Amino acid sequence: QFTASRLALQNFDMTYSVQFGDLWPSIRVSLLSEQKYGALVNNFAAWDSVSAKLEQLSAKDFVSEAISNLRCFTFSRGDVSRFPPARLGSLGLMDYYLMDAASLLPVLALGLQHGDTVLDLCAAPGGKTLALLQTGCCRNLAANDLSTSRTGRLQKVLHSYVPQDIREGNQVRVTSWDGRKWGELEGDTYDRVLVDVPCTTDRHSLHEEENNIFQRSRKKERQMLPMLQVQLLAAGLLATKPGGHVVYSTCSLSHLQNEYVVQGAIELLANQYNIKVQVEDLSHFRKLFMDTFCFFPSCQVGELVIPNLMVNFGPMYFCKLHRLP
Amino acid sequence: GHKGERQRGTRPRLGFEGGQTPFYIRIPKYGFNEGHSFRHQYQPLSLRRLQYLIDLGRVDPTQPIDLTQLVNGRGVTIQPLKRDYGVQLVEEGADTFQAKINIEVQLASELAIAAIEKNGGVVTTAFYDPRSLEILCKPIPFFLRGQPIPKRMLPPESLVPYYTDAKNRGYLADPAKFPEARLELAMKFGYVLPDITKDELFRMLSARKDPRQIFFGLAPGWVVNMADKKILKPTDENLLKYYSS
Amino acid sequence: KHYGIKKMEGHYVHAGNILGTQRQFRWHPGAHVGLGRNKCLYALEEGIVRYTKDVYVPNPKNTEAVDLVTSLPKGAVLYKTFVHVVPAKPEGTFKLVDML
RNA sequence: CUCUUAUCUUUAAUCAGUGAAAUUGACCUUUCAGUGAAGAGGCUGAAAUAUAAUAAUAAGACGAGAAGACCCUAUGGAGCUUAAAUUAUAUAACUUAUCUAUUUUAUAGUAUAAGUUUGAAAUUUCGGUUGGGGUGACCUCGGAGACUCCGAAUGAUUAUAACCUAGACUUACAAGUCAAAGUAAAAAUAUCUAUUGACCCAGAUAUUUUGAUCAACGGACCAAGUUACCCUAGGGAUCGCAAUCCUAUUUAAGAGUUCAUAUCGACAAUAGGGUUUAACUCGUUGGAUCAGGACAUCCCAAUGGUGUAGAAGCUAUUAAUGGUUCGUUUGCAACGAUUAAAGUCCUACGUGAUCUG
RNA sequence: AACGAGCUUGGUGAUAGCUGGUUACCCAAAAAUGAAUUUAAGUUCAAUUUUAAACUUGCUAAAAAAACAAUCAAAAAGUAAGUUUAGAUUAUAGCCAAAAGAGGACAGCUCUUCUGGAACGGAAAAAACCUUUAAUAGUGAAUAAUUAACA
RNA sequence: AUUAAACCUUGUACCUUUUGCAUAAUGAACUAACUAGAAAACUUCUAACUAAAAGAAUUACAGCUAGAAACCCCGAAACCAAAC
Ligand SMILES: [Mg+2]
Ligand SMILES: [Mg+2]
Ligand SMILES: [Mg+2]
Ligand SMILES: [Mg+2]
Ligand SMILES: [Mg+2]
Ligand SMILES: [Mg+2]
Ligand SMILES: [Mg+2]
Ligand SMILES: [Mg+2]
Ligand SMILES: [Mg+2]
Ligand SMILES: [Mg+2]
Ligand SMILES: [Mg+2]
Ligand SMILES: [Mg+2]
Ligand SMILES: [Mg+2]
Ligand SMILES: [Mg+2]
Ligand SMILES: [Mg+2]
Ligand SMILES: [Mg+2]
Ligand SMILES: [Mg+2]
Ligand SMILES: [Mg+2]
Ligand SMILES: [Mg+2]
Ligand SMILES: [Mg+2]
Ligand SMILES: [Mg+2]
Ligand SMILES: [Mg+2]
Ligand SMILES: [Mg+2]
Ligand SMILES: [Mg+2]
Ligand SMILES: [Mg+2]
Ligand SMILES: [Mg+2]
Ligand SMILES: [Mg+2]
Repeated sequence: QFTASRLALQNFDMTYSVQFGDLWPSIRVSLLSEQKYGALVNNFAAWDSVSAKLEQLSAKDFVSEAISNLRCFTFSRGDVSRFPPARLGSLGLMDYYLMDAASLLPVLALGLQHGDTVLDLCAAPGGKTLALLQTGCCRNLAANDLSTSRTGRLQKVLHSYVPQDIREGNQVRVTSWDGRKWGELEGDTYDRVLVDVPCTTDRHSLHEEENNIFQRSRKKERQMLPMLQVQLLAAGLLATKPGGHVVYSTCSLSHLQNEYVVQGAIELLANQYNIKVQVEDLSHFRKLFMDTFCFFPSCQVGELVIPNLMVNFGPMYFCKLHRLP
Repeated sequence: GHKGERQRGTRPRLGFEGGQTPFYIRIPKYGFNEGHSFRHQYQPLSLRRLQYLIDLGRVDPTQPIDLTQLVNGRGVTIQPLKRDYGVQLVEEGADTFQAKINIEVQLASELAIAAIEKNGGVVTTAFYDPRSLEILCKPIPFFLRGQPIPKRMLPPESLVPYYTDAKNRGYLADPAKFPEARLELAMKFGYVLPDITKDELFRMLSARKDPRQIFFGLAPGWVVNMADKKILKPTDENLLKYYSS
Repeated sequence: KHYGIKKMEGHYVHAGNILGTQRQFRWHPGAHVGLGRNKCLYALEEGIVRYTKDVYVPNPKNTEAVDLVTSLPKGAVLYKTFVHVVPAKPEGTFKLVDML
């Protein structure tokens, strides 16, 4: 009787509303309202062209204000304007990629540095890959995703934006294997690892009936999500090199899926494998991004981007962990 | 057999393959047979049959030949009701053909003409419309009906070029151009044109019916009385105008 | 689908007869045996099919084949299975068309 | 009712008259064990055995009758319900016309027609696979594994890939594959991975082409529920691993132990019972009457041993002889009073042509 | 005098993939596998079978050698069938034993593959196991399985 | 079989039906009468004439004409029309 969207809304009302309380009203409507898209430049030949064109549209790069290697132009605060559809460049590469501004914070937070080897577990065509590739001036990379069709388009995206010569280099490696199994394959191999675990995708779940985690048949998967998230996060912790930095990203607002998972994983690594993780604070990063992003400090760990009516770029929960040994 | 549909006497129709799209209905419609009922049929005549008929005395070569005398000698069988428009001469048997005869056939061929001409004969092509052909193949009954003889309509637009062409020996073709066309064919097949005029039976060979005549010796509009053995010709000026046309 | 050796040894093979169909290069083409785009093997001349194993030397241009061949040790020599069709007819004979 | 009896009428039985019905393959119509489809008067192995009537009993003849019950099937129906499909001069309405009045365009109406809007109704329909039901689902193609998993109704790259024609693969049919030669453009194969949809019929053009989650994927141009008010035609029946946790016996690493004074027990091994570990409700029978048999004995009887002094017992064997209660709450589970004991089971609830809930 | 929608006549010999039935002798040959289907109580095609005709190699076997106990098969030999053409159906649910896989690299159970059978004789029972080339008259005969075991 | 009607020996009614099995399940008290395969496109067989055959219109690269040779019975719930 109830559609998956109805059930998804029901869960948030009984659980999410309690967690946020008086903040829930604005967040609830925000999710129902249309999301805000931020255009990401492809650099390359169109590097200058898009920047000049985006200035004409009045969009301003929030990253540029933060500084005052990724620049993503966004509309002004409270602006509802829609970015024009992406178009191909003169060289044959798409000028810009439309994406959620919050989705780029995990990449900017991971502290990408030159001469690094990066793994992207369960990356999928989430856009972080393309953004990360543009940051990967001198950085070998690696992509992984459980499904194939989901991964199939991911390559198409790389073809459209990434030049063939860069992709030809081993730097760009695409694979489709289980993340938990991947941990054993290459232990202590990648300095920086970005892990985007499959989440309830609250915004997508409400809007989209197709492949909605809240469908009754998929009940088994939804309950087991926290366990799967821990294992995938643990696999990344195994794979990261000594002294490496890892970022764990979750779309959902759930307290269970966001804070307990990361802290529980740290405990599991400390006990079974006798490893230590150093917590990192991004409060300074929040202060710079207050204008273009709004956060709530209740979370003990992580920096969740609450979707707001003025700034509807949520939801993104990203926490950065550094491997101590 | 046992108890079942086929045994109850009530099995489905032919072409029913159980419920899947039948074979005969699932093939694209194509125009193989389109317009079949209006296509023109010519019952072909070969030169072997012509010579064979002349040999056994079932055709009189001395007299002019026409569709009536082919049917009378059972040389050919014609069905006007089945779109037959006449007899087409065919090249089969040209080598064995050594007979001089004035044959009228609705369609002719290049090589068939050579056999007739080389031996010193006249070949002409004339169009008979569906009404004219029926009377030509079967004259006697028409005379029994009591109706007057009809005019023979000219060929329709499609056939006009053929029957007005000199090389095809069309009845409506220009008489002046025949000599040249015959000579060119004579050179092509390596024989010398015979002089028909010098031949004793020039009048018979040269005989050609009027384009509006079904029978050589009978004009349109006449009536034949077999019982009294007389021919009746209308004296009315109005009817004569119509028939003369 | 139904991939197999259609023509066994000792079988007469006409010009266009397809010797066999393979999903992968299990049998490599031999003398007078063309190779189709779908990798099926078809004869080119009338003959008797005979299967032999011969040293496989790849074309220089393709990188993957050359690299693998180099990787082999000096002593080792690789082999592959080939399908051959020995011609069984004379291409032509001489006859006296005319005496002039 | 404990607990049944007595008399009378009816019926019955006998003599006289009259004279039905269901039913009936044929019958010269037995018992037991075996076999068999919960099945044997007739088959197999024993046994029993003069022939017929009259009156009784109801165990069997899967006893005879009924339009009764139950699960399933039919491109079988019919009633009802509409959020089913297709229509819908029932009604109502309005619009333009026709048309008659009128005023210079105008507002009136309308023996009609063409539309638009409601729908009183009419017509027709109830896909398939899931051990029944609601919910999930799945239905075609191909890849991998030996039924478990992955994908698709292809996209990118493509300095663009002709025509014609030997022989073959595959295959119910239809569809789908490879290709020499010849010939022609140009200076031979598009590139992987893999990818489907017939006929009809509508579209397009200056002679070449395009039309499907027709995905129920060999495809009806377009049709849902419901029946316990139902009906007809029939068919039916009437074991695996793991992961911990408990336990039982054998282990005992240990400690132990202290004048009718002690062991317990790590860790194992083995038997059981759960749990995590893999989609979302359930399937004849009491009682009354009469009982037949089994013994795995409840009581009576005959005995062994005893941690059997006497008295109560407990354990065991032999024995199927007769016996094995009355009620209250009432759906069978308790209870109260007794008894030498208030046995456990089989006999299609043992037994409804004996009766009843 | 049986109303979820009266009764009588007519349409009407309604229709029924369903149930039942379908009347002389004799001789002969003779099978429930694949595909599609509002299909699984049906039909159509393939395969099988059959009557006739045409003319020529067929079955068992088939060394070496391949592709790996089979798929293929040459000289032979034992032997008489095989191919092509024309016509035509019914059939499309098996039953049981014995072998071998494959489902949980198990037994079983459900399937799949190969083999065999359908007594009047035998095995307490007895269509399926074992002995048995057709069917005919005789007051002939030799025999098979078996008629339990003596450990 | 027999000297002998019965005793002795041998023998699981019929049809339909299920798998090619019934001690099943249907149908039959018995007698008489009645009570269910029908068509010639293609094929085969037999003749007449024969590049022609046919008693008008048809077919023909040995055909054409004529003959003989073939495809059941009973039974619903219903539906519509018009009377009563
Ligand atoms: Mg269909
Ligand atoms: Mg003719
Ligand atoms: Mg009496
Ligand atoms: Mg009496
Ligand atoms: Mg008696
Ligand atoms: Mg007796
Ligand atoms: Mg008895
Ligand atoms: Mg018995
Ligand atoms: Mg007996
Ligand atoms: Mg009785
Ligand atoms: Mg109907
Ligand atoms: Mg085909
Ligand atoms: Mg070529
Ligand atoms: Mg269907
Ligand atoms: Mg289908
Ligand atoms: Mg198919
Ligand atoms: Mg009720
Ligand atoms: Mg009621
Ligand atoms: Mg008793
Ligand atoms: Mg005892
Ligand atoms: Mg009582
Ligand atoms: Mg009884
Ligand atoms: Mg079979
Ligand atoms: Mg069906
Ligand atoms: Mg059927
Ligand atoms: Mg009866
Ligand atoms: Mg009938």
